Amino acid sequence: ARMYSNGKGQSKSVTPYNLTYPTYIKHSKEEIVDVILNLARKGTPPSQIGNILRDNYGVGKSFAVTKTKILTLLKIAGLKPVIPEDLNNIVKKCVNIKAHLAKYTNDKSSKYQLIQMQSCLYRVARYYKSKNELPAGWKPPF
Amino acid sequence: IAKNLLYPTVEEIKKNNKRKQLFQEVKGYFMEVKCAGCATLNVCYSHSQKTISCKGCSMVILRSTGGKAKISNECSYMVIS
Amino acid sequence: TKKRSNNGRSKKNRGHTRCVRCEHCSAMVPNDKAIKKFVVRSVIDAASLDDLKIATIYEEYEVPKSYYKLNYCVSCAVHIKLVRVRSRWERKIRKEQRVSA
Amino acid sequence: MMDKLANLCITINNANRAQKRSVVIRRISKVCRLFLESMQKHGYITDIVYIDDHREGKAVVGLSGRLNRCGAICPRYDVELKDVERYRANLLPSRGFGHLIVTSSKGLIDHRECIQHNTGGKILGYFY
Amino acid sequence: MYGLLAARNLKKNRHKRRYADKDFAKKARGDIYQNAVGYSAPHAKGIVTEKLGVEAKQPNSAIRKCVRVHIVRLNKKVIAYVPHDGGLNQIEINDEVIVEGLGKKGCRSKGDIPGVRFRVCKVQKVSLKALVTKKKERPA
RNA sequence: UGAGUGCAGGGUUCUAGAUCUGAUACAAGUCGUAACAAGGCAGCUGUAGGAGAACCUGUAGCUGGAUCA
RNA sequence: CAUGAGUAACUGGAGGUCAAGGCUGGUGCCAGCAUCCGCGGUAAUACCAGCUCCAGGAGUGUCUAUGAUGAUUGCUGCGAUUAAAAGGUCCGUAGUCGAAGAACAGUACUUGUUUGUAAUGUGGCUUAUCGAGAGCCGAAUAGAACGAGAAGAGUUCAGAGUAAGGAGCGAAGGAGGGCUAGAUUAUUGAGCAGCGAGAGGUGAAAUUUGAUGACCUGCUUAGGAGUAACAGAGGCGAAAGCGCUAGUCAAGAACGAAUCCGAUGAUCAAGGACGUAGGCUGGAGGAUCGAAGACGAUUAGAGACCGUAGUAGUUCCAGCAGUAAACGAUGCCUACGCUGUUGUGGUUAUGAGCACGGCAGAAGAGAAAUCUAGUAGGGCUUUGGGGAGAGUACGCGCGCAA
Ligand SMILES: [K+]
Ligand SMILES: [K+]
Ligand SMILES: [K+]
Ligand SMILES: [K+]
Ligand SMILES: [K+]
Ligand SMILES: [K+]
Ligand SMILES: [K+]
Ligand SMILES: [K+]
Ligand SMILES: [K+]
Ligand SMILES: [K+]
Ligand SMILES: [K+]
Ligand SMILES: [K+]
Ligand SMILES: [K+]
Ligand SMILES: [K+]
Ligand SMILES: [K+]
Ligand SMILES: [K+]
Ligand SMILES: [K+]
Ligand SMILES: [K+]
Ligand SMILES: [K+]
Ligand SMILES: [K+]
Ligand SMILES: [K+]
Ligand SMILES: [K+]
Ligand SMILES: [K+]
Ligand SMILES: [K+]
Ligand SMILES: [K+]
Ligand SMILES: [K+]
Ligand SMILES: [K+]
Ligand SMILES: [Mg+2]
Ligand SMILES: [Mg+2]
Ligand SMILES: [Mg+2]
Ligand SMILES: [Mg+2]
Ligand SMILES: [Mg+2]
Ligand SMILES: [Mg+2]
Ligand SMILES: [Mg+2]
Ligand SMILES: [Mg+2]
Ligand SMILES: [Mg+2]
Ligand SMILES: [Mg+2]
Ligand SMILES: [Mg+2]
Ligand SMILES: [Mg+2]
Ligand SMILES: [Mg+2]
Ligand SMILES: [Mg+2]
Ligand SMILES: [Mg+2]
Ligand SMILES: [Mg+2]
Ligand SMILES: [Mg+2]
Ligand SMILES: [Zn+2]
Ligand SMILES: [Zn+2]
Repeated sequence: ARMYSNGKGQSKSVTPYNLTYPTYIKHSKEEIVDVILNLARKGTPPSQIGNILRDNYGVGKSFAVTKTKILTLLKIAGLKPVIPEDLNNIVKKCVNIKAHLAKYTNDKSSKYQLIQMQSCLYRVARYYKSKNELPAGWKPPF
Repeated sequence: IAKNLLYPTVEEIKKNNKRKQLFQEVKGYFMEVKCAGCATLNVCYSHSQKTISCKGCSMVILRSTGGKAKISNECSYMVIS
Repeated sequence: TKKRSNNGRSKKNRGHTRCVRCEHCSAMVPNDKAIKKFVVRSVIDAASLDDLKIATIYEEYEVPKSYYKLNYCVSCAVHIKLVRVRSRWERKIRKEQRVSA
Repeated sequence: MMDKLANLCITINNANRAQKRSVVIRRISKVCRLFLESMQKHGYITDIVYIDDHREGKAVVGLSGRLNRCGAICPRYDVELKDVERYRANLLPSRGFGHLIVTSSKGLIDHRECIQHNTGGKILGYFY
Repeated sequence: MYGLLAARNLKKNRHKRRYADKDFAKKARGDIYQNAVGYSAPHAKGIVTEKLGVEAKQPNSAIRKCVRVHIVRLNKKVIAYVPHDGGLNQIEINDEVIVEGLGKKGCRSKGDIPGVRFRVCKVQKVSLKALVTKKKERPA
């Protein structure tokens, strides 16, 4: 089940059985690889890179053509971010809640949501600072 | 074993949820849509998360919705993958 | 021992409900438990309609009705005989009562 | 998450009680395969197919009329060859028939083979 | 607590549970040496100081014959029962008596006698059964 | 190296004490009758006042209710 | 070996458990007996004796510790809807527990050989008339030395991507929460106008109020609460709880689908945050209702129930406190499981599904009533052990007090 609440949803998307090569498409390998690195330098998250490749350029799951994963390609090109993108999105939501509570101090429901959010940050931090993906003395922006 | 249990009928396949089967099934597919008038062909995904406009003429060809996306009234398509 | 499966009330999937006040004694009772009664009563009694036909100035007249929903606590409903004690198999039968006049 | 070897047992026990002849079992591990293959050698189950679904794994099996019951033990206790008969007398109905399965450096073996090979191991499960 | 490496947790839990048993608790945490006859001794010597009688509990109707004893080993004074038919006549004030238990698990009242916890066994070094049935005589 | 012994303190276990206040047993004493039937104001849980005494009264809750309607 | 001879049983019981007498005489709730249940008030198979029986027997009764009885301490192997028993709700450290696929290594694990036990105990044989006894033999626990096997456990990898988790995208739904600005009535209070005798309250009445004009009907105003009917075995929230209309600010649940990362996870002593009502500390305010207090009735007496009146509180802001029949009296994850019917929100090859519910049978289960209770050595925490005394005493921690 869900980690912070009583949810038991089941909405996911199916991974294919085999992957082949997308011969119906209208670009070369080298063009697709160029499209990714452009979208990266403009500052898009890698989950959004995937959405665009599927929706506009017509490639499912973005790996059948490249034999390599999106984040690994960005490390080969040297475009790696300073913080992993998951930990980064958790710090953003915390900041937002603290900026709301700063002006609407009375909101007990928002107070409740903040302590849940903050717990999740530290649990994710401890993962990354074991795999050597963050400096040992990293601390939140707060 | 029973034939019914090892080899379900195609009727049974279509009634089940996409995950609750002996082998899980892909539901999304790719299509080539052709624009009314300009007759240019665009590759699109069913279930699109983005609205899409025809190359050249800039008519909105496909509208994103909560489920399967909606082709504009005059346009037509073929499944490619 | 537990006498009724529904604890004598219609609350399910909720914590708490609004209270209402008994028509006969003003006691507080939860809305989902209170005994309810509907009334549709003519302003004019049946024993006067034959005089109304000669009293009125209009070519025809429709008598105005008055509408009410009444609420009762258990003690009052039993005492006023809106409801009665029933046998262990009868307790389970559920049927809508008539609107009063 | 449930233990995979426990899940296997409850799935076949309930289906047997309901008088079904075949079942699909939904999460499979290496020792689950070896357990089922043991029940086939002693003629408790008849036919086995394995589905390679890339999502864990699943099996389809045909039950015989000879199977009364099976079960897993948790945790998997360590036993000397001196200890196994104690567990045999606790789990099985009769001295004449049924099998207690033990994991060893020589694979899965039954309580008779333990005497032949002169080896203890870890206790895994039983069927009769 | 049923894991394979859980022995320490399991042991500490199960030890703590036993204090719910009255038997284990008293031996561990009560005053087991307060009594004239019990954990300490099977019999007790003492001197007779007063003669006494007590009513039986309902629904019975009787006067039971009892004796006030000063116990040499503790300097407590206790009530004891005198068993036999004419038994009270075999005892004088300032006699020495040996005293014995009634046979319950803890020191508890037996039959219809309220609040008396011991009985007389011997008077002046001789068996009370022999005295009453006139098989032997007082030392004099 | 040190036995013994001064003087202050602590740590433990027992024991005295004017007087006050619990509990238990009281064949059957005195005053009421609070609960068990709609027990004669349906009962019970929390909290706050009051009162010879059981208990009574406000406020929120529960049915183990006298209603599965 | 040889001489004499003819001696030698008691303790506890006899109503049931529990083997064995309604036998005869005394006693009359006395005297006594009885582990427990129970006997005796003049017809006692239970007391006190006589006589016959029973049980063990050179022995038999009692008291006191302990093992068993006992699955009433539960590893094997008990319980927690109503009998005693699931923490008011979350977060969380120590602790205990943790995918599939392909490979790798040997310290646990199991086993060989060798050490490691006099007596006692165990398997035997031989000699004291016999039997304990004595004498000789064989193997042995835990612990250690050196080898071996690799299923389970462990470590790693990525042309692998959970009906494991987290991040993100699209269209939509809800009395979920904070803030800003408005609203239709109603209950009280004042002003003024009309009228000229009663109003209120009850089972029936009295306190009480009215010619200083009540009551009722108009028009004006002033405040402070609340959101009727629609409204439900309907919805939302971690629980406590949430119902007028617009605008605004954050985050969450579910659904659809070829998005991204890859073990990030379950449960939780200590520690931290929320918690109806009533209560307390300070400020604002004060319509209605109303503990305390005061009257009128009723009664033997009412201090109560009923009526008149009336204060703290009841509302808001900033905090403290920490309890409820905080209950579906049913812990949290995760499984396996029969049918029919009816809802709520999305999606649909229009056949159906996914999440959250209600209802009615069945089969199993259970002491029954009934079923959040079926099947089961899955994981982790809380918790009970005949009534009472007692959720009380002493010590300690929090709180302004309670
Ligand atoms: K999610
Ligand atoms: K959790
Ligand atoms: K939570
Ligand atoms: K959860
Ligand atoms: K409640
Ligand atoms: K009802
Ligand atoms: K008795
Ligand atoms: K009462
Ligand atoms: K005898
Ligand atoms: K006799
Ligand atoms: K007789
Ligand atoms: K016990
Ligand atoms: K157990
Ligand atoms: K608590
Ligand atoms: K996955
Ligand atoms: K809002
Ligand atoms: K409060
Ligand atoms: K009063
Ligand atoms: K009076
Ligand atoms: K009153
Ligand atoms: K009033
Ligand atoms: K608080
Ligand atoms: K607190
Ligand atoms: K409590
Ligand atoms: K729910
Ligand atoms: K039960
Ligand atoms: K105390
Ligand atoms: Mg009464
Ligand atoms: Mg009463
Ligand atoms: Mg009852
Ligand atoms: Mg007999
Ligand atoms: Mg007898
Ligand atoms: Mg028990
Ligand atoms: Mg009870
Ligand atoms: Mg109980
Ligand atoms: Mg409880
Ligand atoms: Mg011999
Ligand atoms: Mg393994
Ligand atoms: Mg006037
Ligand atoms: Mg409204
Ligand atoms: Mg979400
Ligand atoms: Mg208050
Ligand atoms: Mg818990
Ligand atoms: Mg007890
Ligand atoms: Zn076009
Ligand atoms: Zn009423």
